[PDB]
Amino acid sequence: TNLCPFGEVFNATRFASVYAWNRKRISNCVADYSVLYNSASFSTFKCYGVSPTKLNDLCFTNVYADSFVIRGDEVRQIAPGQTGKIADYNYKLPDDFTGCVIAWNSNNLDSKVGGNYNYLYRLFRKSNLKPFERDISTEIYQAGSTPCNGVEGFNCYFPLQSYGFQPTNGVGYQPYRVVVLSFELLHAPATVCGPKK
Amino acid sequence: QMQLVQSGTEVKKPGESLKISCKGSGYGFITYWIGWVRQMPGKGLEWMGIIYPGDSETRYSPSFQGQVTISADKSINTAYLQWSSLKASDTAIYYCAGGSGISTPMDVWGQGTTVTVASTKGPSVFPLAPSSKGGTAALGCLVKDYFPEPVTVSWNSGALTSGVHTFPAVLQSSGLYSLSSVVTVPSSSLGTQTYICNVNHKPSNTKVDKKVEPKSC
Amino acid sequence: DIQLTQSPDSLAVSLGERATINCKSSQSVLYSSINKNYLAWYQQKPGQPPKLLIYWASTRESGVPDRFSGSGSGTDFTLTISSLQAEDVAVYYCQQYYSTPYTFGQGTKVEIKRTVAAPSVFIFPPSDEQLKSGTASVVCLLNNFYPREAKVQWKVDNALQSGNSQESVTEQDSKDSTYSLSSTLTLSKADYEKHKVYACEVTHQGLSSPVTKSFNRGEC
Repeated sequence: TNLCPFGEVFNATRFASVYAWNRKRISNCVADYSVLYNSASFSTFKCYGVSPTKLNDLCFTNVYADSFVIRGDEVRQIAPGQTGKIADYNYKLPDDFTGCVIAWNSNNLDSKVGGNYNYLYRLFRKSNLKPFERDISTEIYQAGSTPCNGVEGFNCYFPLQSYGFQPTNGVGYQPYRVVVLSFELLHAPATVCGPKK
Repeated sequence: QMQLVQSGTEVKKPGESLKISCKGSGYGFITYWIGWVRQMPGKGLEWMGIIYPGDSETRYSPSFQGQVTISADKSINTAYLQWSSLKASDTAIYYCAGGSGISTPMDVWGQGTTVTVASTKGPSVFPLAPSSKGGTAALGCLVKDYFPEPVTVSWNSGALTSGVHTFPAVLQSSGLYSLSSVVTVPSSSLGTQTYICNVNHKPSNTKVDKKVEPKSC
Repeated sequence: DIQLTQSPDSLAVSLGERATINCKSSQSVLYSSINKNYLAWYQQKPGQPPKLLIYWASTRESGVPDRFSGSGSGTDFTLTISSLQAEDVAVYYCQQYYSTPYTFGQGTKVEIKRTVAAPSVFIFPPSDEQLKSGTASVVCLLNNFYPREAKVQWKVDNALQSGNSQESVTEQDSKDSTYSLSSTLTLSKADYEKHKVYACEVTHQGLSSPVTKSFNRGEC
């Protein structure tokens, strides 16, 4: 009965901008991760620190599912030890990340003829994100000596740009949906178990 | 679940290039990274590098950086490993090995592919003929002057396995292998039962059957 | 960059008793996120691909008997085979999979320990066929013995031979835990026809004195 709701994460009708990435907490269910890896409908399934074929007889204190939108060229950026716009200012993994990064093309889904402009990313920040940090602030970025007063202008940027997802885009400028399963084990009960134990 | 099938065995000459393959058979291959391990004759395991076929991310071991190239072709769940110029010192077995995940155990292997770099020679087979001197007596066959390894030996077309010892080969100082197979048998058998040793050497295309019997005096 | 030393390098233990192999890493392999050490153990036998026996230090892979167990934390790890069996003889490696480059230990060989047994000794003269081609190979066999240690001395007309012979030893037999040994004397056809008595002298623990075997050239 109480299977974990990976459906409502992976098959959500609308996703989320990468700067405002979405986290689902998984709890008091049993995870059938075989549904994941026996799918024929991902382009990338990169697991660090864990073997997804070997965690349906294992239990974790909590599992987190992070969901968002980026672009082809940027998928290789969700991954320990990476740098770039997305790893630095948007979504950061730790160097000892334990979990999976799952990704698929979503052009049929996340492009319009006019150009999708509802997916945003962050373009500047005053410092790098810490792992599993989320900044949603829309303060003007001060790139020069002179201080802006919440005003856009010279050496003063609004800190989100849109992606320009048009269906005719090049192969790696199209959008990909991404899910990041991460796993914790504490000195506290487990609640997320494979169907085997 | 996953099985890894590896390409067949290779005899090359020094200088030549070489690509060997390892093809993952199973669902879930998207999640698999594939590693290459070298085992030189008689020695332990060396990890050479690893690749994720989904995006062809590649790590090497500092001992193999530059010296080989681990590619992959994700449309056929195949990983490759390749030299551009083989040396003698590349003679070894090469195992491919997989796990779903990186920094996870390698929990599936291929049955290895053996690489020989070096030229071939076929063996001479000689009888080791038993003594007259009640109890049980011993014979067998000297298999001498072949390269490279391996030879297989069996007796009576495989119809005598009991009591047999085929010995590990040793490198003679001529660079060629020699090796002995012996069996012990009851001593009254040598009048009646026939003793043939069959020697295969795949690399040279030689098969020898050899008759063994007491030396008449 | 992480380096592993196993020990011992070789280990003989009696049927039913407990073997322990140690593995030292030059650095920790503990992930904090899940409290677990990133160390595995493999076994390998001739002509076969490594088998995985234990991962996360102390978890058992499928198809592995309950008598295999692993422990340790930080930098000291142990593989424990309790009630050692015949088919458990094999080489054992510890691997770390905490980061790349991944690394193995140098390998620990595991044999069975049994009661002493003296070899049956034979000797063979060269064939006539080999002598046409100008070489002569004299083989001495030592059959089904232990332990492995064993002096073998070639003599030609009672002269001690040196650096003209090679030895080779079998895998320990699965059923009876014995080895066997070949020694092989090589000399030229000229040099073999100059002498008469070819002798092989075996010293061993299970023999209370040296057994020799011999022939005279061209007799039977």
